[PDB]
Amino acid sequence: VDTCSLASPASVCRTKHLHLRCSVDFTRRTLTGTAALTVQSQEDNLRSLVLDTKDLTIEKVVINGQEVKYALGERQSYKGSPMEISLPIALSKNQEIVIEISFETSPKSSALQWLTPEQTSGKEHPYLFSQCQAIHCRAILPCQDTPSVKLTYTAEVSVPKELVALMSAIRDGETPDPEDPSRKIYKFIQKVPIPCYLIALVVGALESRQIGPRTLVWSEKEQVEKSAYEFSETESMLKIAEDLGGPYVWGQYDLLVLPPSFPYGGMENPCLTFVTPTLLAGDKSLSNVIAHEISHSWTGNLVTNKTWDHFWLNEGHTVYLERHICGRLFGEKFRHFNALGGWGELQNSVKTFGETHPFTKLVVDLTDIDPDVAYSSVPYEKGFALLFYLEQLLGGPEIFLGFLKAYVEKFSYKSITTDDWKDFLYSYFKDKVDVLNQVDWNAWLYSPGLPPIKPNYDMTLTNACIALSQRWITAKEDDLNSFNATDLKDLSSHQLNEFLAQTLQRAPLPLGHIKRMQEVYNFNAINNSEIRFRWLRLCIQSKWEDAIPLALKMATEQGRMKFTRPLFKDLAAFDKSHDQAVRTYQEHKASMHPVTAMLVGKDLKV
Ligand SMILES: NCc1ccc(-c2cccs2)cc1
Ligand SMILES: [Yb+3]
Ligand SMILES: [Zn+2]
Repeated sequence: VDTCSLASPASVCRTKHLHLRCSVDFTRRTLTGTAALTVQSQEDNLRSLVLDTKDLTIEKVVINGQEVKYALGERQSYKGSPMEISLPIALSKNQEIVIEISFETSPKSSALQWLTPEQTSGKEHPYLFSQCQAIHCRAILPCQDTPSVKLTYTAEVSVPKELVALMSAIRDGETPDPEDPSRKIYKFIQKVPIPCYLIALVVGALESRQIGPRTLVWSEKEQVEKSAYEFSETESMLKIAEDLGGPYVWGQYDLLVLPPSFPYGGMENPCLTFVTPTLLAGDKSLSNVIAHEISHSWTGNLVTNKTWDHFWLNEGHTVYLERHICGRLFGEKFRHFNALGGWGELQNSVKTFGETHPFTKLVVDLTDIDPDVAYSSVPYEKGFALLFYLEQLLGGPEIFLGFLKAYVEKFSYKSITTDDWKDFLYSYFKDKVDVLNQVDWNAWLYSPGLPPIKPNYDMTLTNACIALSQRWITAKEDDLNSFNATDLKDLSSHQLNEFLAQTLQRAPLPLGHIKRMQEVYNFNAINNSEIRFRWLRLCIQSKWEDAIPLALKMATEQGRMKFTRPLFKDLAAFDKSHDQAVRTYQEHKASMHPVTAMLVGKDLKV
């Protein structure tokens, strides 16, 4: 059972379909309308059921054309309030009914960010975007807010006529609103059953450009051309992903490039992946994030974690496929380089949390834990590390990719646990059970800290990064002169990034060294967000006051939590910038993403 949801479990009843009919009110910052849930009983004599909600105003509940009794329970912190609905007629097993709920969201909905015109590129129109993963769908509409339940959906969304609505679904047409000629209704259909965390909505001044046979890029006009170029590898990655995972079942693969406050690198919303504009490096260098979102079209969206305790299933397999796509595009040596970088990121997380911390377990227990607080690189990189280790144990990438395809096939349209996965691994590799029995399952799955075994990694592309990092770390003042721009001559942006990641692991460095680095390498000039991020962290941790306004600027001018949280934490930990860090958060907090605002607040202890 799902300890993050207050709703009736799938063993009691199952939502089959949602029909959403709503209107987006920018003046009140509310979504208002009806959620018609088609619900199937899994039980004899079913007379009531419970749905998740969060900061919702319920107007009424209609079944068979009549209003019915319902009750909202006490709020249970981040989980919201359970909504019990009294059914007018007892249902037998497998009977289906339609429950129509009239509702309105709160302006403070944790699923939503409402932006004013000034927070947009165009400066003329406001903008709304949603982010339901993990348990924020309940903050938009009453539902069984659990990925153990999969449903199809259709929607009609009324918005001001000069704006465009898009959803995680196939666009099903647009018309003027019959009830308000200042408005348009956009329609949508998602024919593939999905967990509700994949329900997504954006409303804004969006334009589009085609970039492949099944891909449009959407953004405000100011970002269209840059995005089109940045993400032009999309079709090639789709074709590789299809070869590894099987048929792409979703119809279109569109991309939406959000305003800078989008809290993640990407969100695998079906038909319409959302991405941060921090990917717009100008050279396609951050395209692994596209490869990752693409991969989710199989691992996560087809095969889904049953509860959030098993999130590593989603993320581990996705990073595994992601790195295969990039290895196919750029070479096996590059896949190894990225894999080893991933291990470094895992070292960082474990170090940050502490090696005995419960969140460093692969499988976690989220009872009384807000998933947003628990979120880290761990399920991503410990999950990937397990798969990469198993790959090497079981005969290599070709063999293990056979397993991954059979795994996707086996569990498509289903929600599964770690035991489901492990059971199938044993079934698939039944001629290799002796080898599988060598794995320390208890440690890998259930123990905190770094994995019991580290995989083997080709070092070719990593060597120069480590070598240069070591030069700087071991350098004394009289060695600083020997550093020069030519040190970077043969390094890719990826290698520059890894050089910085290596050095950041030993931070602080002497202030004079960092000053010299800027002198000879001019890292302040680099706009690649991954590079600039690590460089600013290195500067602040090394107590360079000059970097304070740069770090403050990056932390606030975009809101990708990966960057904003550690930049804020670094700034707070530096005595010279502490007060300004706190003041800056205080001033920006009301106009930040609500989840980001909450977490930075916790991070800063304000
Ligand atoms: N992106 C929302 C989010 C999704 C998953 C999780 C976790 C599941 C298990 C450990 S963290 C946390 C936050
Ligand atoms: Yb010396
Ligand atoms: Zn992911």
